[PDB]
Amino acid sequence: APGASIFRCRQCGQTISRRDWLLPMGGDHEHVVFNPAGMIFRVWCFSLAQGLRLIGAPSGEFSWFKGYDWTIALCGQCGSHLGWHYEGGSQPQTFFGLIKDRLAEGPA
Ligand SMILES: O=C1CC[C@H](N2C(=O)c3ccccc3C2=O)C(=O)N1
Ligand SMILES: [Zn+2]
Repeated sequence: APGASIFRCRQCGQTISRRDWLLPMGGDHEHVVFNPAGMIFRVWCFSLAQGLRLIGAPSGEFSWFKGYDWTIALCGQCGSHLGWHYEGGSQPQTFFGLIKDRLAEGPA
């Protein structure tokens, strides 16, 4: 009965990811970043996620992760901005960067 195994959308409960899918990009699954508007995000990298809607076409503008282009990732149920999908890079080609405090962790 593990209580710390799946991540859901904090706003609505949509299933998003799993602790097992955390990905240590450059040696750490956690990355702290800012956007051009100065908003700070504590980003958890995941190899895999579900339940999202990836919006529009990829962009390399202001990418936090060298060699990757991003798309906004919304909660596919409620529209909450949960993070970004990264693509176009190498080892891995793709991953998800999700905002830790916009997820809730709990049992499967
Ligand atoms: O890797 C990324 C993901 C997108 C992120 N980003 C934002 O969070 C944002 C908000 C408003 C205008 C432009 C941006 C932007 O590039 C950013 O700064 N880097
Ligand atoms: Zn949601």
